[PDB]
Amino acid sequence: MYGLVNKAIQDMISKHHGEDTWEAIKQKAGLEDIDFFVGMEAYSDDVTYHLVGAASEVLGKPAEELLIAFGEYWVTYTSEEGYGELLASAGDSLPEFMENLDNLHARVGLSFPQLRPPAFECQHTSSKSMELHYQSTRCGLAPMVLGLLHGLGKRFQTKVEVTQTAFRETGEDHDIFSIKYE
Ligand code: HEM
Repeated sequence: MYGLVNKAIQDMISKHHGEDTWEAIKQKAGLEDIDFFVGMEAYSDDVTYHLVGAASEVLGKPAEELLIAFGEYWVTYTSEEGYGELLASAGDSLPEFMENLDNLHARVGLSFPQLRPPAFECQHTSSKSMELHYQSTRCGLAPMVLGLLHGLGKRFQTKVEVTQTAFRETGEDHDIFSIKYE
């Protein structure tokens, strides 16, 4: 994943737990070499998985819990770190934003050549609910999607309830979330 993702994880941890904790995580993750992350540079996906595993051990939180928190954080981090207009352009309500997500990542992918974005498809079931299909080249990031959706709820001052109804882990084709919103 691009350095931007790893910087945001670093930022989230460093802000909540301080630099010493960050340095321990960095060390345990096997990254003491890397002096800083470069936002627009591509890293091995392993860098991100190791950082998360190491943060889990050092902080004593399951990795999935940290992914949820990171998902929520990302919505705020991107708005403040160069992508606030891009976010605004993706809509002014939760359901519209989710319809625009693939288009938003298409736009991101202009600037980030090697992007491997997720694919999201919405099947609306009412004016207050939708099924969200999430497909990815990567494993284990469904909890991050959960936090993202909650971050977007906060963004749009909209109450949202998100329940995953299909899990790749149980052998399903892809993750599916049932979403209800104000
Ligand atoms: C303007 C705001 C955003 C920017 C700049 C951005 C950019 C990125 C970047 C660089 C990656 C890494 C992919 C790679 O390195 O190949 C990524 C991944 C991801 N993004 Fe976005 N993103 C934004 C908003 C969102 C939002 C709002 C969501 C909410 C659903 C989202 C969902 C995801 C997920 C689930 C991944 C994990 C990659 C995967 O599943 O394969 N992104 N995004």
